[PDB]
Amino acid sequence: IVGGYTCGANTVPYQVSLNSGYHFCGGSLINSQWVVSAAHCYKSGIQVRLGEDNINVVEGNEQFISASKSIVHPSYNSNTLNNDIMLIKLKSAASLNSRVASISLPTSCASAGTQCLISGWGNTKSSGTSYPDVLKCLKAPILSDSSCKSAYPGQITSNMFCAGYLEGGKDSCQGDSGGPVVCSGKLQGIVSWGSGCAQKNKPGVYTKVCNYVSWIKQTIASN
Ligand SMILES: [Br-]
Ligand SMILES: [Br-]
Ligand SMILES: [Br-]
Ligand SMILES: [Br-]
Ligand SMILES: [Br-]
Ligand SMILES: [Br-]
Ligand SMILES: [Br-]
Ligand SMILES: [Br-]
Ligand SMILES: [Br-]
Ligand SMILES: [Br-]
Ligand SMILES: [Br-]
Ligand SMILES: [Br-]
Ligand SMILES: [Br-]
Ligand SMILES: [Br-]
Ligand SMILES: [Br-]
Ligand SMILES: [Br-]
Ligand SMILES: [Br-]
Ligand SMILES: [Br-]
Ligand SMILES: [Br-]
Ligand SMILES: [Br-]
Ligand SMILES: [Br-]
Ligand SMILES: [Br-]
Ligand SMILES: [Br-]
Ligand SMILES: [Br-]
Ligand SMILES: [Br-]
Ligand SMILES: [Ca+2]
Ligand code: NA
Ligand code: NA
Ligand code: NA
Ligand code: NA
Ligand code: NA
Ligand code: NA
Repeated sequence: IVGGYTCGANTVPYQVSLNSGYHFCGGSLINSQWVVSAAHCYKSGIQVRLGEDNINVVEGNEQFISASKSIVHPSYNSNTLNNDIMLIKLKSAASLNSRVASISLPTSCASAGTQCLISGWGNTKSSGTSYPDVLKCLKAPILSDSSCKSAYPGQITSNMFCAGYLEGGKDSCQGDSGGPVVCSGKLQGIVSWGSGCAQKNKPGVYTKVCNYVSWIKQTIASN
C-alpha cells in the first residue's frame, strides 16, 4: 500500500497473509473454513495466517492453518487477468473472535464514488521498494467504468473495476495482491493488477467480487 496509513493491530480482522515460507499475497476470510484471494496468487504449499499485524513477530493473536484445497476460477486467464479469483479451503476451521472474523459477500455491486478500505503488506513506495512488517490501509474510492477504461484501454473486462486516485500517490502495490477491498461492510474487490503502483492515470485494478458470489457459494457448498 502506497500512501496509506498503519491500520492498527487486528483492526482489519478478515485480512489474511498467505505464506509459503514468506508472505506472498493477501486474502480475505469469508467464513471459518474459506479464504478468497487472487488466482495470480496460486501456489502449492500455502499456509494461511490469520490474526496478523506484524508478519515477522508472533504477537499472540495469530492462527496458522494450512490450506487443504486451492480452487482457481475455471475461467481464469493469466494473460488478461480476467477472472482473477481463487478460493482456499483451510485444513481446520479458524476460531472466530473479535480479531479473526469473516467479511460478508456482497448482494449487489458497489457504485463508482463509493469509499472502500484496501489493505495489505505490500510495497509502500511508488519508485522504490520498502515492505512493511505491519498491516497498511488505504481508503479510496471506486472509479467510474469510463475513467477505468480510459486509463487502461483494451484491458478492463466486465469482471474488473478501478479504485484509487487518478492523480497518483495512493494505491495498492506488489505484495497486496489477493487482498481485500471492502465497501460498507462487504467484500467488493480483490487486489489484482495495475501499471506500476501509485502512478498518475494508472489506478489499481480489482476483481469485481459481486460477479462471483454464486460461484463462491456453490463451490463452498460442494467442497
Ligand atoms: Br501511519
Ligand atoms: Br462466518
Ligand atoms: Br506472544
Ligand atoms: Br492446519
Ligand atoms: Br478439505
Ligand atoms: Br471455462
Ligand atoms: Br500468463
Ligand atoms: Br490468452
Ligand atoms: Br475443523
Ligand atoms: Br478464539
Ligand atoms: Br480476540
Ligand atoms: Br453468503
Ligand atoms: Br451489497
Ligand atoms: Br448488481
Ligand atoms: Br472506508
Ligand atoms: Br507508508
Ligand atoms: Br515500509
Ligand atoms: Br460507472
Ligand atoms: Br476499452
Ligand atoms: Br465497512
Ligand atoms: Br467491515
Ligand atoms: Br464487487
Ligand atoms: Br507518476
Ligand atoms: Br462465475
Ligand atoms: Br453472482
Ligand atoms: Ca505476527
Ligand atoms: Na498467474
Ligand atoms: Na495456530
Ligand atoms: Na479473457
Ligand atoms: Na474515498
Ligand atoms: Na512497518
Ligand atoms: Na468483458
